[PDB]
Amino acid sequence: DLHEILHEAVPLDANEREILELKEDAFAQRRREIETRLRAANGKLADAIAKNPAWSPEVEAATQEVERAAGDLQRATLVHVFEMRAGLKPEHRPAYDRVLIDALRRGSQ
Amino acid sequence: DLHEILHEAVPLDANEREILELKEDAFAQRRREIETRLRAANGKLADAIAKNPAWSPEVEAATQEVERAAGDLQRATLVHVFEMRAGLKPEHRPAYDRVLIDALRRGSQ
Ligand SMILES: [Cu+2]
Ligand SMILES: [Cu+2]
Repeated sequence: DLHEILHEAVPLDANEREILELKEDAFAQRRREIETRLRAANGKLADAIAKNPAWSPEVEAATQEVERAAGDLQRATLVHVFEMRAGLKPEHRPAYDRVLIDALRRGSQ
Repeated sequence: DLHEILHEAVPLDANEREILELKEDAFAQRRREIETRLRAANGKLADAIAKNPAWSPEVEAATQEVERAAGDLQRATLVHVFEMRAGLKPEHRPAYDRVLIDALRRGSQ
């Protein structure tokens, strides 16, 4: 999806890449953190259903963790897209904007 | 994905199949409704960003729609897997639960 689309279509120049390296790594770490909650939650679901295959309080709670984590990933990705944009050379923002707006437009049709 | 796995995944008698096809339609409609809301949000993000490439009131509201949709999808998938289970004769439930448990545990790694 959208992070990967931008990184591929619109690659950073050598200075942008050095400059954005800490932010790219912090995003990676954030993404891994959210994904680790979503997997833990899959674990809690396997565990619960092994004990009682039913829509139990454990399964309700775990589902709510999966919900949160899914939404959090989308917010964290969107804020990162803007963060990246800000570190680009002003001359590079138009292509990046096009690629972004097109990706969102695609996602609307 | 989880859906795709289960699906494969246990034999169905004619009567189970009939009902599980009804349930598949119902799940299809729900997935479409959430997709619609996600698409509508994505358009709004695209519109706002083309106008002003910053985190505006419009971006915020659309991002919250996207978050809720991403979560709704994941809840819907999990509800459906129980709904499918509810279509199976009692005797055939243990085998389904084994595949589901396995799936969720692989999903936790
Ligand atoms: Cu990035
Ligand atoms: Cu299904």
